[PDB]
Amino acid sequence: MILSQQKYNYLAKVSDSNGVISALAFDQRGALKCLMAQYQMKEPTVAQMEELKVLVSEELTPYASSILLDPEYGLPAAQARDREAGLLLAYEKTGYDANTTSRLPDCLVDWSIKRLKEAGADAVKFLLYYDVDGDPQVNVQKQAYIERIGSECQAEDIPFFLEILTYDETISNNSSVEFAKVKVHKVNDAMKVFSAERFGIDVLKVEVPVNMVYVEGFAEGEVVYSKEEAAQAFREQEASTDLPYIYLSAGVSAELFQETLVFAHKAGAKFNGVLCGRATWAGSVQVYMEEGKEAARQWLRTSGLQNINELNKVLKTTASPWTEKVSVG
Amino acid sequence: MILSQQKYNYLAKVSDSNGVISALAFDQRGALKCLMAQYQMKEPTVAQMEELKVLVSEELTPYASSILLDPEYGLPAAQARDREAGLLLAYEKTGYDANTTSRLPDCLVDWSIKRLKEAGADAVKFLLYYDVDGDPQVNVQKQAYIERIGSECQAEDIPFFLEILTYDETISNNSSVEFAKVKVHKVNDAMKVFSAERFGIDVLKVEVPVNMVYVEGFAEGEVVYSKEEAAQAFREQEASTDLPYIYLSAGVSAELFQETLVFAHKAGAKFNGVLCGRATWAGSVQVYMEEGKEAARQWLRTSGLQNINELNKVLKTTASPWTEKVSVG
Ligand SMILES: [K+]
Ligand SMILES: [K+]
Ligand SMILES: [K+]
Ligand SMILES: [K+]
Repeated sequence: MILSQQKYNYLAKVSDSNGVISALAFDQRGALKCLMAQYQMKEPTVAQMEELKVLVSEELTPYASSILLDPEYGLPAAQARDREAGLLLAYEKTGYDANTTSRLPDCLVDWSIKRLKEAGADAVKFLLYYDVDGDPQVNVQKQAYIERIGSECQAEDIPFFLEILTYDETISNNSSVEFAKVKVHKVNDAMKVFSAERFGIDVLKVEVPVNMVYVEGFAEGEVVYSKEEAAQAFREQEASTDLPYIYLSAGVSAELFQETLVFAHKAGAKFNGVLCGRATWAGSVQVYMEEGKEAARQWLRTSGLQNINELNKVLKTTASPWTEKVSVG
Repeated sequence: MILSQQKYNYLAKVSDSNGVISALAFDQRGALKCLMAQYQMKEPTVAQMEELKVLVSEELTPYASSILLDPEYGLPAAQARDREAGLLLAYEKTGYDANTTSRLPDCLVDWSIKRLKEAGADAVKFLLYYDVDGDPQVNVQKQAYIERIGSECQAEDIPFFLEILTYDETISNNSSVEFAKVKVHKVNDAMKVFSAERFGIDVLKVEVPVNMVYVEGFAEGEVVYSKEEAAQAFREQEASTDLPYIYLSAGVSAELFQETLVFAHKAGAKFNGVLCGRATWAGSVQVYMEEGKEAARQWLRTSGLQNINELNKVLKTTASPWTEKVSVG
């Protein structure tokens, strides 16, 4: 696995001194709007959305290797980040049509990789929804789309992070037991597909392959995987790609995310860090809305800081440096 | 308690043949937008919001005495209602500033009572947030505002429904045990305040005075009220006003709402019906978004119909006619 010198340097900028991606995610758009609105039964303003991102960026990027932000609301937050923190910018439009099964990808209309680099990104993230068992023609379209982005990133010589969120065309709720029973296949086989050279991907941002709340020991109810089956799922994930890959939190609790990382490492996964969002900053939303900006700053300086510092200490003992998977050429 | 002939006739139009208000609530605006958005991680369109209201109105108003709708998205739904169903229209802007404690009221800027009557309302609903223990000057402002609306409704000779949602300036979460411990006081004393002639109110739309999930027998955890204390709370509510009053569902389950009505009646409350929303139609949102319009129609014709028919059968044995509290003069 061979990176250009420039892509290597950009990847170093979004990583810590140990060659692990210990990154903070806050590119949420519509999702954040709804999280805020619940506290007042009316929509937040643009100013409120931009300001909360600034606060999270200011207060927590001294403790992260980089931050992921959206162009729509996150550009002030990007400017406010710690000098040693790198920047990722999201390139996809959010979401999908709930009434079709295809969940096709679409880039933000005002952007190109070139423009995202010009705006200060060290790396570009694109989220793709993918069902490996879905309509083959849909998946041809998806593969073609990713090839285009991979080619843009090759030309602009900037790292391409592909985020894969799995789904099943036939299952509505990804939190269900029914989905838990197919998730390992969905996650690991999608990674296999997108490991092909033709997609130009530098880092995969992926789900852990199991739903941990259904793993023996973690399960309060039905158990879908034994501890050993879950461990096998992590080994199979590691075997599904030679690219660097990192985990998203999926908004699980800080404690569960920490436990998942420990479990992953014990099983044999050599994951290369995380792009961790809600698990770190979730509690700031209510404080910001109800108590205001300085109160939210104080939450970030206490509870947020505790969350991210605990994450960093887990990462030191669980994550593997990406420099061991990749070299310059 | 004395109503004008015209107000009496309008109230009859929004009631069933037994003189009970068996009304369907669907004036939700921002709240509905977020309920829909969760199914696709992007906002619904205006067309989608208007269409779901039409479907709910078309399919369920044959089984309700009236429907409550908002002017913003609900006017097509109002036109689509069953010929025997009356119409209520909401007059307030939704929500409040989460960062202040005053939650002051504000009418929709394009509307007046006259215009709402012209648009086809048989009655007008206004939602006020009220903390009886809050800042006395805030509560003067609130009382003055309600007096204005009461006066408009007197002039236009149309029934005024005041919805009171209680809160505590010092408690953020109304679902908490801490709020459950003050709710009876908040609800019943607010009703006492707004029973004064000067407010011109014809019907109060109010919360049940307890949080039932903390009542002995219903409680899965901590118990805040014994069954007898809860029964006393309902008697105290009935004693807090001579106006007709009806219960909102607050989005509890259909089963819990049914049980609450039975409990209320057994305790001695002579509540005069309900304006019931989410408890009836909640499940239609996911079906509409994921499976489409005709699928949502089929949900309404099956599960929705079962919900509302079960509500009507409970109402027949639990609700008291308002005609026993009020006569023409
Ligand atoms: K860095
Ligand atoms: K490998
Ligand atoms: K009627
Ligand atoms: K009374």
